[PDB]
Amino acid sequence: ATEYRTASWKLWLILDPRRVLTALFVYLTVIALLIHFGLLSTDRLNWWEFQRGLPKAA
Amino acid sequence: ATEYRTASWKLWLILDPRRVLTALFVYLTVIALLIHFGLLSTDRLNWWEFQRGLPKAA
Amino acid sequence: ATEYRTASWKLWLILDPRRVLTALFVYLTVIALLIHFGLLSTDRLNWWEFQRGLPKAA
Amino acid sequence: CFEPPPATTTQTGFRGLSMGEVLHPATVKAKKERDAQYPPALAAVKAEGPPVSQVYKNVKVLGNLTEAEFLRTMTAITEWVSPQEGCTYCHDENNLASEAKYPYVVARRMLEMTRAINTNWTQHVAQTGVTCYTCHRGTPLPPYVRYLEPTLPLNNRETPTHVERVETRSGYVVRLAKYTAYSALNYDPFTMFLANDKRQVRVVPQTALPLVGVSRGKERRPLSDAYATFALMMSISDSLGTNCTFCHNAQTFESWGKKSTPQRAIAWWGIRMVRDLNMNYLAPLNASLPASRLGRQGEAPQADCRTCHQGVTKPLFGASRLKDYPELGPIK
Amino acid sequence: SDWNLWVPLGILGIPTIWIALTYR
Amino acid sequence: SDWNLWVPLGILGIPTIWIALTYR
Amino acid sequence: MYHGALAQHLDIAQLVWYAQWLVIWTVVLLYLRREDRREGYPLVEPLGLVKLAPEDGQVYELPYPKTFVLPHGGTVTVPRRRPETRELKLAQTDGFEGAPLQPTGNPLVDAVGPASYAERAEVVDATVDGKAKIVPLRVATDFSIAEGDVDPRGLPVVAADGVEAGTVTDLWVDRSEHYFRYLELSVAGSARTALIPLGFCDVKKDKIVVTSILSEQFANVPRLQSRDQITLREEDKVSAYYAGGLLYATPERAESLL
Amino acid sequence: CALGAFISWMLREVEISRKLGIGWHVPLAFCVPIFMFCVLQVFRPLLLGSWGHAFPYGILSHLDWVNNFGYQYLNWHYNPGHMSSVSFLFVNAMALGLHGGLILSVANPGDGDKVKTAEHENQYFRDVVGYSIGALSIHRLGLFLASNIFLTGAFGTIASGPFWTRGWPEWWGWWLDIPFWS
Amino acid sequence: ADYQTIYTQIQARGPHITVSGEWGDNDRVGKPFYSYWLGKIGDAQIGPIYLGASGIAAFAFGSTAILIILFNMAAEVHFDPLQFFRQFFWLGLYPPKAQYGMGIPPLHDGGWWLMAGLFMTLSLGSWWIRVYSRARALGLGTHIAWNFAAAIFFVLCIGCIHPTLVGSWSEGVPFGIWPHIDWLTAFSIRYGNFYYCPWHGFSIGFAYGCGLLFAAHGATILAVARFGGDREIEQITDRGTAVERAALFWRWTIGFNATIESVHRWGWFFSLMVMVSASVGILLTGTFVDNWYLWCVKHGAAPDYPAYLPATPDPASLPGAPK
Ligand code: BCB
Ligand code: BCB
Ligand code: BCB
Ligand SMILES: C/C=C1/c2cc3[nH]c4c(c3C)C(=O)[C@H](C(=O)OC)c4c3nc(cc4[nH]c(cc(n2)[C@@H]1C)c(C(C)=O)c4C)[C@@H](C)[C@@H]3CCC(=O)OC/C=C(\C)CCC[C@H](C)CCC[C@@H](C)CCCC(C)C
Ligand SMILES: C/C=C1/c2cc3[nH]c4c(c3C)C(=O)[C@H](C(=O)OC)c4c3nc(cc4[nH]c(cc(n2)[C@@H]1C)c(C(C)=O)c4C)[C@@H](C)[C@@H]3CCC(=O)OC/C=C(\C)CCC[C@H](C)CCC[C@@H](C)CCCC(C)C
Ligand SMILES: CC(C)=CCC/C(C)=C/CC/C(C)=C\CC/C(C)=C/CC/C(C)=C/CC/C(C)=C\CC/C(C)=C/CC/C(C)=C/CC/C(C)=C/CC1=C(C)C(=O)c2ccccc2C1=O
Ligand SMILES: COC1=C(OC)C(=O)C(C/C=C(/C)CC/C=C(/C)CC/C=C(\C)CC/C=C(\C)CC/C=C(/C)CC/C=C(\C)CC/C=C(\C)CC/C=C(\C)CCC=C(C)C)=C(C)C1=O
Ligand code: HEC
Ligand code: HEC
Ligand code: HEC
Ligand SMILES: CC(C)=CCC/C(C)=C/C=C/C(C)=C/C=C/C(C)=C/C=C\C=C(C)\C=C\C=C(/C)CC/C=C(\C)CCCC(C)C
Ligand SMILES: CCCCCCCCCCCC[N+](C)(C)[O-]
Ligand SMILES: [Fe+3]
Repeated sequence: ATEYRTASWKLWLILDPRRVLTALFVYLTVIALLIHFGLLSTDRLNWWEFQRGLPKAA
Repeated sequence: ATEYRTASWKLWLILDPRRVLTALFVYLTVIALLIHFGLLSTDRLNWWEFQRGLPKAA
Repeated sequence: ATEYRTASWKLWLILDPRRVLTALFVYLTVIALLIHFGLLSTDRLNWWEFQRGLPKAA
Repeated sequence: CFEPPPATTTQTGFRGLSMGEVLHPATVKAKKERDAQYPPALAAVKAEGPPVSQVYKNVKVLGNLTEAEFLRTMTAITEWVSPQEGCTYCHDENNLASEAKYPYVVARRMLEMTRAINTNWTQHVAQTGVTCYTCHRGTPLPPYVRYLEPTLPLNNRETPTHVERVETRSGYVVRLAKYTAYSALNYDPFTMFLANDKRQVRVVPQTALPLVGVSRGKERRPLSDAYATFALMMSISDSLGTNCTFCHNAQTFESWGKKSTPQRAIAWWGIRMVRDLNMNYLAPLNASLPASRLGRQGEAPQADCRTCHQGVTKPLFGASRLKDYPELGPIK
Repeated sequence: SDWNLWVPLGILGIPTIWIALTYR
Repeated sequence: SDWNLWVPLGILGIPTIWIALTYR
Repeated sequence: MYHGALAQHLDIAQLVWYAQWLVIWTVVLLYLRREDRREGYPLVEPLGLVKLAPEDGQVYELPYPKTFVLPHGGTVTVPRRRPETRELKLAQTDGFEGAPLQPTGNPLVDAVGPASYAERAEVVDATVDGKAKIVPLRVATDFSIAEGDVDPRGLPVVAADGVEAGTVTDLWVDRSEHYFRYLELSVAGSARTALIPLGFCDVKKDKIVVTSILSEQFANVPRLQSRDQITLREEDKVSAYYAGGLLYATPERAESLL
Repeated sequence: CALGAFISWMLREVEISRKLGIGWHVPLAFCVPIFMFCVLQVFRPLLLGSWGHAFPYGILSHLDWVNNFGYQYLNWHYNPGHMSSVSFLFVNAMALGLHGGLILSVANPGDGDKVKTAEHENQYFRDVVGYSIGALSIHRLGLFLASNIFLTGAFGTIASGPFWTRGWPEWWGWWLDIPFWS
Repeated sequence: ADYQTIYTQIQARGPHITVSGEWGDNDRVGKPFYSYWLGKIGDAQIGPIYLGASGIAAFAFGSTAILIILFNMAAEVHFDPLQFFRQFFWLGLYPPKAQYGMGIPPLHDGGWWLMAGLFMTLSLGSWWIRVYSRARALGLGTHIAWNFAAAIFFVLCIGCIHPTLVGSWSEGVPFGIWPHIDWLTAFSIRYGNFYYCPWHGFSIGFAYGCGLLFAAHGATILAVARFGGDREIEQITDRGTAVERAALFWRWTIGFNATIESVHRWGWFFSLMVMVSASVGILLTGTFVDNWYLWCVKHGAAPDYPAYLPATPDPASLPGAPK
C-alpha cells in the first residue's frame, strides 16, 4: 500500500467498485425521490404551491 | 496521463463510457420531464396557463 | 493472530463478509424505513406536518 | 392499502348465497365519531300563551307555535345551520321581521321543504325523519351537494387541486370516475336519473324470449342505458357505503319478491323522493341565491343520496330528533 | 430532558459495550 | 436558527467525521 | 308473440342445447376415442375366458390403419402388431389377473418393472441434414457450452452411497435442439465409460450427485454399441437402468413409508 | 368426504408414479386445485369465522354464490388477483391450441408428404412470431401457465373480505391518486 | 429435487439450421441474438422473422387501427400528456350511444369506433393468412390456422355480427382496458345474467378443461422427461418406454388412456371448442333469448331459495304508486 494506515482499501479486492457504484446510484436516487415527493405532499413543507396548509387559519 | 493530478480517469478503464453516457442521457431526461410536467400540474408555477390558481382572490 | 485475544475473527473464514455486508445493508435499510415512516404516520411524533394531534385541544 | 382484519359481516339473504354487508370495523368507528357531533335536543318548553302568528308579523310557516316554542326552533336552527355567524347570518339585528338578507328567503323555503319530507316521504324516512342538521352538518353549505357537471372533491370542505378544478378540462374523466366508485363507466348518473323524472332505471326484459315489436333495430333501447343504470347503482352503493347484496340477490337484479330485501323497497322510494326535492324545492333557488353559489351552467346545487347518508346506510346512524321538534313534521 | 427514562439508552448502550469487548 | 435543533446536524455530521477518519 | 318460439313450450335455444351435446359426444366417441387405440390395442388376456374382444361396444374399437411416411425413408403403419418377445424374468405373486409380479433375478439387469425398456428400432436418431442427432462434444466441435455456466467435464460423480463412482469425460448434445442430454463418465475401477441421462444427476460446483443407483452398480450400466453415436434402442436401455434403480437400488426402496 | 376423496386421489397417484419410476409432477400439479378448494371452503371461512362463507354444492347454485360474492366488492373485474388469474386462463387456452396444432401438423402433414422433423416445428414459429420456445420447455411452460391460474387467483380470493372491504375499483386509487399528478 | 425439469442448468450454443420453405426464404429479417436468461427457460435465440405480404398487410391495418384508437383516447383527456398517462386505463374509444340502428354513426359519436373496428378486422384476417400460408410453405398441416380461425370468428360475433342480428351498433365492445371490461357487466345485466346461459357454461367447461389438460399433459411429459419423452415426434413414429409409462400412468388412474399423438388432438379439440361454444351463445343471445335466467326458469333449471329477510313486493305495482 502507498502510505496507508488501515487496510480499508482491500475492500475493493473483495467487493467490486462497479457494483457498489451502480447500487449507490440507484439507492440514493430512490431515497431522494421519496423525500422530495414525500415532502411535497404535505401542507407545511410544500414549496411549489400556495399554502394549502390553512396553517392555523381556520 | 497528460499532467494529471489524480488517477480519477482510470474509471473509464473500469466502467465503460458508453453505459455511463447512455444512462445519464436517460436518467436526466426523465427527472427533467418530472419536473416540467409536475410543475405544470400546480397552480402557482404553471406558466402555459391562465392563473386559475385564483391565488387567494376569491 | 497479530496481537489478538479470541478467535472471533475466524468467523469470516466461515461466513463471507460480502454476504453479511450486503444483507446488513438491506436489513438495516428496511428497519430504518419502518421506523421513519411509522413514526411519521402517527400524531405525536410527526415532524413534517402541522400538529394534527389535537393533543388535548378538541 | 391492505386493510387489516377482521371484518364485520352480516347476512342479508338465504344461507350459502354470499349476500350481506362487509365492513372495516375501524372505518365504522370513525364515521360513528363523526355522526356524534349532532347537537343534543334542546330542553322542552311549556306551551304557554298565544300563537306566534298574533305575536310577531312575518311568520308564514310556523304560525301555530307559542312564542316560547318558536324561539326554541330558531335556536336549534341556528345550531344546525349557521352556528358560526349565529343569528346574524340571516336576520337584520334590529328589525327581525326584515327579509333583507338572502339566506332568510332561502331558509323559509328550506323549512317548507323539510316539513314536506317528514310528511310526504314517510315511506323513505319513516319515524326517523330529517332536520336541517341531516344535510347541513353545521355549515351553511351542506358538505356534499351536486352541480350539473361532475365536480371534485366530493366533500366541499376540502380544497381542490389544479386537476380537480372544473375549469381544468383534462381532468374530466377522473371527476367522473370518483363519482361512480372509481369505475370507468362513462355516464354521469346524477343528471341522468336524479335531477328529474325523465329516464327509466329498469333495463332488463321481463320475459324469456324477445318480444316481437320492441326487440329489433330502432325499436330497441341502446346498450348505453344498461351502462347508465350500472353507473347509478355504483354510485348509490358508495353513497351508502355498502354493496349490491344489501339490496339485490345478484342471481336476478330485475326480480322482486324473495330476490330483493326490504331495503330495496325503501331505496325505490328514495329515488322518487330526491327527484321531488330537486325538481321542486332545490332547483328553483337559482332565482334566490347569489351568483357565487351557482354552478357553471347557472344552476343551483342539488341533492343526491350522499347529501344525507354521507357513507352510512342510515343517515347519522339513524339518530333522530323527530319527537323533539314537531314543527319540522309530520303535519296534520 | 432524558429524565427517569434511560430505557432506550440501556437498550442501545449495553450491547454497544459488550459488542466492543467480546470480539477482540 | 437550529435551536437545540442540532438534531439533524448530529445525525448528519457525526458519521461524516468518522467516515473521514476510519478509512484512511 | 316471441322471437324463437316453436310451441307454447319449445324454443329454438332449447333444441340447440341438445344439438350441441350430440356433437360433443359424437366427436369424443366416434372419433377421439378411436384415435386413442392406435397403440397397445387390441387388449391382451393372460387369465380370462375365450376372448378375442376389451370393454364391450369396442372391437371395431381400433381405427383403420394410418401410414406415416418417415422423413429419412420408410413407412410405419398404425395401429400395428408389435410382439413382446424378450422373455421376462418375473414370477407372479398369485396366478391372478391383476396381482403384481416379483422379479426372479436382478431386476436392473433383467430389465423389468421400472427398469424395463421398449424395443425401439435399432437405428441412429438423425437431423434434417442426415447427420446423427445425438453426439458428444468430441464430434460436434462447432457446439459449445454457454459462457457463464459450469463445465461438468472433470468433476467427480458421487453415487447414492456417498462414494465417488468415477469422473466426467464428456457431455452429449442434441444437434437439432441445442440441448445437453447425456453425461459420459469414466466408471472408476473398470476401463469403461457409461452414459448417464442428465435428468438423473444434480450438477453442483464440485460434484455430480447421482441419487438413482449405488456406486457398485455403475459397473453394469448398458454398454454402447458404437463409441460416438447412439441408437434409439440404446437410449431407452440406458435410461431405464437408472430409473429402475429408483425402486431397486436398496431393498428399502421397495417398501412403504411405514 | 370431498376433501377425503381429493386427497386419497392425490396420494394414490403418488403410489402409482413410484411404481413406474416416473416423476411426481402429476400428483403435485393436482395439488394446486385442491388447495384452491381448501382456500374457498376452509381458510377464507376461518378468517371470517363461519362456515356460512363457503360455497354450496349445486350446479347452478354454486354459480349464484360466485355471482353474489363478486358483487360484494363492487366490480370484481378490477380485483388485481383476478386480473392475473384471468390472463393466465386465456394464455393457457391459446397455448394449448398452438401446442396441439403444431404437433398435429408435423405428424399429419397432408397427402403422402413425409412426416416432418423437430426443426420444422422450430422454423414454423420462428417465422410466424419470430421466436421458438423449444420442445421440452413448452411442456414446462404449459404446466406453469396452468398453475398460476389458481396460484395468483388465490391471492385475490383470500384478500377479499379479510384484507379489503371496499369495492375493488377503489383500490386502484393508489395509483390514480398519487398526489404528484393528482 | 430434479432441477432439469424446472430450468436448464448447462446451456448449449451452436449453429442453428434453417429449414428452407416452399417460397419466401428471402423474406426472413434480422440478426438473430441470444438471451442467456431466456436460455434458462427455452431457447435463447430470438431472431430472425419472416416478413412477406400478409405480414406487411397485417401490420398496415393493425397500426391504423391502433392509431385511431389511441388518438381518440388522447382526445378524451384533451391531449394533456401527463393526464393521459395517469388516466390511461380509464380512457376508451366507445361505440354509439344514441340509437341509430345500423346506420354508419356520426364521427364524434361512434364513427371513429366503427372505422377502427373494420381495420382491426382486416389485420386479424391478414394475419390469419400468414399463419395458414406459412404452414403450407413448410409442408405442415393446417391445424393451427383452423384453431385460430374460431378465435377470430368469436371476435366477429361480439364485434359486429351480434350487433347486426339485433340491429344496433350500440351493442359493440369498446376499445380500452377498463372499458372493454365494463362492457362485460353491462352486456350480462342486459341479457338477464350470463351464468344462466348454457353456452357460457359449455365454454367455461372447455376452458377449465384446457387448464386441466395442459397441467396434466405438461406434468406428464416432465415426469417422463428422464426417458426423453419431450422428444414427442419420434415417440409418435417409434414408441419408447417414455410414453409407454405415460400411458400406463393414466390408465392405472382414470382407467383409460391416450397416445402420445392423440392427447394432442384432445387438447386441440378442447381449445377450439371454447371459441365455438362461445360463438353460439353469442349468436343466440338477443336474437332468441331475451333474459337467460327467466329462460332457465321456464325450463325449471333455476334453483329457488326461501326468503331470509321478509319477501318484498315491487313498489311500482302497489296501489297509489308514483312513477
Ligand atoms: C424545501 C426544501 C427543498 C430541498 C431540500 C434539499 C436537501 C436538504 C438536499 C437536497 C438535495 C438535492 N436536491 Mg433538493 N431539490 C432538487 C434536487 C436536489 C438534488 C440536486 C439534490 C439531490 C442529491 C441526491 O439526492 O443524490 C442522489 C444520487 C446521487 C448522489 C448519485 C451520484 C453518486 C453515485 C453513487 C456515483 C456514480 C456516478 C457515475 C458517474 C454514474 C454511474 C452510472 C451507472 C448507472 C452505470 C430539485 C430538482 C428541486 C426542485 C425542482 O424543487 C429541489 C427542491 C428542494 N430541495 C426544496 C426547496 N434537497 C441534497 C443535496 O445533497 O444537494 C446537492 C440534499 O441534501
Ligand atoms: C360477478 C363475479 C365474477 C367473478 C367472480 C370470481 C370469484 C369470487 C373468483 C373468481 C375466480 C376466477 N375467475 Mg372469475 N372470471 C374469469 C375467470 C376466473 C378464473 C380464472 C378464476 C378461478 C376460477 C376458480 O376459482 O376455479 C375453482 C376451481 C376449483 C376450486 C377446483 C375444483 C376442482 C377439484 C379439486 C376437483 C374436482 C373433482 C370433481 C369433484 C370430480 C367429479 C368429476 C367426475 C369425473 C367424477 C373470467 C375469464 C371471467 C370473465 C371472462 O368475465 C370472470 C368473471 C367473474 N368472475 C365475474 C366478474 N371469479 C376465482 C379467483 O381466483 O378469484 C380471484 C375466484 O375466487
Ligand atoms: C358479469 C359478466 C360475466 C361474464 C361475461 C361474459 C360475456 C358477455 C361473454 C363471456 C364469455 C366467456 N366467459 Mg364469461 N366467464 C368465464 C369465462 C368465459 C370464457 C370461457 C368465455 C369467453 C371466451 C373467451 O375466452 O374470451 C377471450 C378470448 C377472446 C376475446 C378471443 C380473442 C382472440 C383474438 C384473435 C385476439 C387477438 C387480438 C389481436 C392481437 C388484435 C389486437 C388489437 C389491435 C388491432 C388494437 C369464467 C371462467 C367466469 C367465471 C369464473 O365467473 C365468467 C363469468 C362472467 N362472464 C361474469 C358472469 N363472458 C364469452 C362467451 O362465451 O359467451 C357465451 C362471452 O361472450
Ligand atoms: C390449474 C389446475 C387445473 C387442474 C389440474 C388437474 N386436475 C386434475 C389433475 C390435475 C393435474 C389430476 O391429476 C386429476 C386427474 O385425475 O386427471 C383427470 C384431476 C381431476 N380433476 C378433475 C376435475 C376438475 N378439475 C378442475 C380444475 C383444474 N384441474 C384446474 C384448472 C375442475 C374445475 C376447474 O372445475 C374440475 C371439475 C377430475 C376429472 C380429476 C380428479 C378426480 C377426483 O377428484 O377423484 C376423486 C373424486 C371423485 C371421482 C368424485 C368426488 C365426489 C365427492 C366425494 C363429493 C361430490 C363433489 C362435491 C364436492 C360437489 C361439488 C360439485 C358442485 C361444484 C356443483
Ligand atoms: C381458445 C383460443 C384462444 C386463442 C387461439 C389463438 N390465438 C392465436 C392463434 C391461435 C390458434 C394464432 O395462430 C395467432 C398467433 O399467431 O399466435 C401465435 C394468435 C394470436 N392471438 C394473439 C393474442 C391473443 N390471443 C388471445 C386469445 C385466444 N387465442 C383464445 C383464448 C387473446 C386474448 C384472450 O385476449 C390475445 C390478446 C396474438 C398473439 C395473435 C394474433 C396476431 C394478429 O392478429 O396480428 C394483427 C396485427 C397487429 C395488431 C399489428 C401490430 C402493430 C404494432 C403493435 C405497432 C403499432 C404502433 C402504431 C401507433 C405506430 C406504428 C409504428 C410502429 C413501427 C411501432
Ligand atoms: C374382476 C374381479 C376379480 C372382480 C372382483 C373384485 C372387486 C369387485 C374388488 C373391489 C373394488 C375396489 C376396492 C375398487 C374399485 C376400483 C377403483 C380404485 C376405482 C377408482 C375409479 C374412479 C373413481 C374412476 C373415475 C375416473 C375419473 C375420476 C375421471 C374420468 C376421467 C376424466 C373425466 C378426465 C378428464 C378428461 C380428460 C382430460 C381426458 C384426457 C384424455 C387422456 C386419456 C388424458 C391423459 C393423458 C395425458 C394427459 C398425457 O399427457 C399423455 C401423454 C402420453 C400418453 C398418454 C397420455 C394420456 O393418456
Ligand atoms: C416443441 O414444439 C413447439 C415449439 O417448439 C417447436 C414451440 O415453440 C411452441 C410454441 C411456440 C411459442 C413461441 C411459445 C410462446 C407462446 C406463449 C403464449 C408464451 C407467452 C407466455 C407469457 C406472456 C407469460 C404469461 C404472463 C402473463 C399472461 C401476464 C400476467 C400478469 C401478472 C401481473 C402476473 C404476476 C405474477 C407473475 C408474472 C408470476 C407469479 C408466480 C408465482 C406467484 C409463483 C411462481 C410459481 C413457480 C415459480 C413454480 C414453483 C417453483 C418450483 C416447482 C421449482 C409449441 C407450441 C410447440 O409445442
Ligand atoms: C337559517 C336562517 C335563520 C336563522 C339562523 C335564524 N332565523 Fe329567525 N327566522 C328565520 C325565518 C326564515 C323566519 C321566518 C319564518 C316563518 O315565516 O315562518 C324567521 C323568523 C324569526 C322571527 C319572527 C320574525 C318576526 O315576524 O318578528 C324571529 C323573532 C326570529 N326568527 C328570531 C330568531 C333568532 C332570535 C335567531 C337566532 C338566535 C334566529 N331567528 C335565527 C330564519 C332564521
Ligand atoms: C335535504 C337536504 C337539505 C335539508 C334537509 C336542508 N337543506 Fe338547506 N340547503 C340544502 C342545499 C342543497 C342547499 C343548496 C346549497 C346552498 O344554497 O348553499 C341549501 C341551502 C340552504 C341555505 C342557503 C345558505 C347559503 O349560503 O347558500 C340555507 C340558509 C339553508 N339551506 C337552510 C336550511 C334550513 C334552516 C333547513 C332546516 C329547516 C335546511 N336548510 C334543510 C340542503 C338541505
Ligand atoms: C340501496 C339499494 C340498492 C343498492 C345498494 C343497489 N341497488 Fe340496484 N336497484 C335498486 C332499485 C330500487 C332499483 C330499481 C329502481 C327503479 O325501479 O327505478 C335497482 C335497479 C337495478 C337494476 C335494474 C334492474 C331492472 O329491472 O332492469 C340493476 C341491473 C341493478 N339495480 C344492479 C345493481 C348493482 C350491480 C348494484 C351494486 C353495484 C346495485 N344494483 C345496488 C336498489 C339498489
Ligand atoms: C359495414 C360497415 C360500415 C362496417 C363494418 C365494420 C366492422 C367489420 C365492424 C366489426 C368490428 C369489430 C370486430 C369490433 C371488435 C371490437 C373488439 C372485440 C374490441 C375488444 C377489445 C379491445 C381492447 C381490450 C383494446 C384496448 C386497446 C388499447 C388500450 C390501445 C391499443 C394499443 C395496444 C393494444 C398497444 C400497442 C401500441 C404500442 C406499439 C405503442
Ligand atoms: C362441459 C365440457 C366437458 C365435455 C366432456 C369431456 C369428455 C370426457 C371424456 C370421457 C371418455 C370416455 N371413455 C371412458 C369411453 O373413454
Ligand atoms: Fe405435448
